[PDB]
Amino acid sequence: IYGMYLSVKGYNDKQPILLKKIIEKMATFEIDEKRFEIIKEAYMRSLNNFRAEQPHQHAMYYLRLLMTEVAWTKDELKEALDDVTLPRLKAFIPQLLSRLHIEALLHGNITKQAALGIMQMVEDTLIEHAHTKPLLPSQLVRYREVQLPDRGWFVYQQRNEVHNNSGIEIYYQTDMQSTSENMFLELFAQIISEPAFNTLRTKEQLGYIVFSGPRRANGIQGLRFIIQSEKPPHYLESRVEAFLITMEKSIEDMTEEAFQKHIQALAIRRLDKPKKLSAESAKYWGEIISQQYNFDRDNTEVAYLKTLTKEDIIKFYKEMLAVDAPRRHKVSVHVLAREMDSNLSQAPALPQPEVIQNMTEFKRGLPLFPLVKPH
Amino acid sequence: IYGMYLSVKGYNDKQPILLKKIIEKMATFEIDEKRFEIIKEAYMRSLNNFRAEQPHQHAMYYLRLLMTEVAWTKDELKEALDDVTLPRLKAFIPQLLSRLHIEALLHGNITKQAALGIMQMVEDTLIEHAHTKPLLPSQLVRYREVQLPDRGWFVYQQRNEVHNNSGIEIYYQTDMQSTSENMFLELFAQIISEPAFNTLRTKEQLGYIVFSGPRRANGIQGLRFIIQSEKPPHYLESRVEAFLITMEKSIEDMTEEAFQKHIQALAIRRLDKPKKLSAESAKYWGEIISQQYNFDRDNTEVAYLKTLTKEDIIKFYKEMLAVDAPRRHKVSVHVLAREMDSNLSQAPALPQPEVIQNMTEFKRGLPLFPLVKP
Repeated sequence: IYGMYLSVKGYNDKQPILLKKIIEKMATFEIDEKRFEIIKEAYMRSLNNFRAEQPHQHAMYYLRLLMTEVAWTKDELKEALDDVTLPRLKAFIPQLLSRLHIEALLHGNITKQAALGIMQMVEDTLIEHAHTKPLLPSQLVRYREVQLPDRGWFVYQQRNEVHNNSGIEIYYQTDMQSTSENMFLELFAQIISEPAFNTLRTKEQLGYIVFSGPRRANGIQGLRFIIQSEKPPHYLESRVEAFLITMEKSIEDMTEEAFQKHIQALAIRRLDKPKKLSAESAKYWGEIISQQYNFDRDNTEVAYLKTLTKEDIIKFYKEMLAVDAPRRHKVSVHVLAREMDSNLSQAPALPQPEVIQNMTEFKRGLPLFPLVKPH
Repeated sequence: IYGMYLSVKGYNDKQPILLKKIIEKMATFEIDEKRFEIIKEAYMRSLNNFRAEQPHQHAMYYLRLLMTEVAWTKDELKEALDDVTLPRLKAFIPQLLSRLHIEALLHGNITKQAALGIMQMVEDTLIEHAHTKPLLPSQLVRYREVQLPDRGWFVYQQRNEVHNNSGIEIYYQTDMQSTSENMFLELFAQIISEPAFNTLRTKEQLGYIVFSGPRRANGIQGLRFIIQSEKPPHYLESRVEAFLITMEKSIEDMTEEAFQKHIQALAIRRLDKPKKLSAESAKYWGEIISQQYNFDRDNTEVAYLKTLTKEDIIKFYKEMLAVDAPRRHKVSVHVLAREMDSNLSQAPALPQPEVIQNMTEFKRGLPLFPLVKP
């Protein structure tokens, strides 16, 4: 959504050669017509084939659409696809390349001089063949995430046309990333991690797919649940809310040490060393594309984690997650089975949800979060 | 910032003929090179000539940059101006016209059939000559306004290189437009309107230009002060703040009848009928471009206005404007004189402001308001 991504990996003996051919071809590309028609046809089919994705992929997709300032739907792209001609693409390519900014991570068995060399080879190739000039600092747009109002609940409902199963995703948006908000949310996810599998899947058989954990996008974060089931969504909702309350009660009732076990387990996971080159590359690249550049984040966050108490999580929960929390921000995506119509612990009363009819109106009527500050 | 604007006014006897020539030429324009070079050069100079504008024009301009999500500076435009060649423009024009949405207000001595006729003439001419197709509903971006944090004060400072006066603008952003917030702000502006001229100019002689009133942009609003002076900005700040306190005290102390006089006066001001065609057109166009479409807003708001009391305004002020207000949102633009360096009633102690070093960082680091619902 920001441009283009290129990654070359492997033995570096011949690596500058491959990279150089790619960039040369990138910047002077001439489209063969038969090939264009064929690949266009393939892309068209892949746009259509979305209706046959899994219910949970759908739920994630719609949540993505809902939460980003600007996001084009598969439908809009498909529709827009027919006005794509050979001339038009040929005209698009030089314009795309006329102004660029490049952010690169070069990591492995290479020297500083060789890195500078490679970088400068890329810059020079782009200048030579596409006449690229710099972009203005202010044109480096990042998109923000829709900021949900205190105490609101929104539902977005859609039908899966292929599968006779449902999917649900439930998102409790918390706030901007920072040391403490991150370890609170992560600790909570850690604590509820195994109880959720054992209750929601093994005992209650809510579905084959049952997932829970942190969601992070556009510098904001929160708690998400993804489930795929034969049972209808409103029931799934009620079971997740009941689970959440059982969980708060369980966190209140638990001893200091079980709590410290959760801390120690989250801690080892977070401080866990990359075991091969490309995993370390992945971590740093993650720090870079999000523009947070927090390369020492694991130690900071773990150090802070060890400081945390039962109290902290209890009040976090009371502020942000409980059904009557002063800052609850809940959005739910319901993907209905083709056919569905529109003992156990006690499910709490939920407010009347607001049903979202139109994404643009929904977005227009809400604030946007800041972007996260670098380091 | 949204595209292009066309207004044709006058006797309607021949108006569709002029209109048809304009749009047909719009959609089939062929650029003469000499003209391009000449006009480009003129534009370059006009971009440069901003440095010689008045200090208060500068202050308004920078506040505009600060408060809008997206805004290109005159400097950035100037820089970007050099990559404009004949080929690039020739290619740009058909592309600009390739996808459009048109919102029109036709108002005057014309029939519905004639309106549909004119609209359809425009559409067909554009289709014929520029191959225009419709824009997608989702591509109708409006820009939002930066939402300032509770209790903050930010200052942005710049120097005017030409004029040996300073200018300041102070903006107290309140919240989104709605009937009550609007009449609170408007009543307050109305009440403080003349005391401010008489105190800050006539008595204290802070400068020739002294202005106050509602600022409305991008569906958001607030209270603004604009001043141009020989006096240094920090002093202007302290004097405006002292004035605001004088005003609160004065509003507390005033009688029921004086209060109703202010109400009645705001009421008359708001209910003033446009006296000629183009003023009514301007009013409707204002209702349309903001996409609020509140055509009967004047009556709703005046009716509601008559209901308000001293108490309400005192607590509004206490909530949004006072120095220790829980929801103060203050931004200031300081334009220093070329030469300038970087009793009276009692000015309150003010906090240390946060100095904006770079507009983009400032914007990136704050939330954005919603757009107003239609």
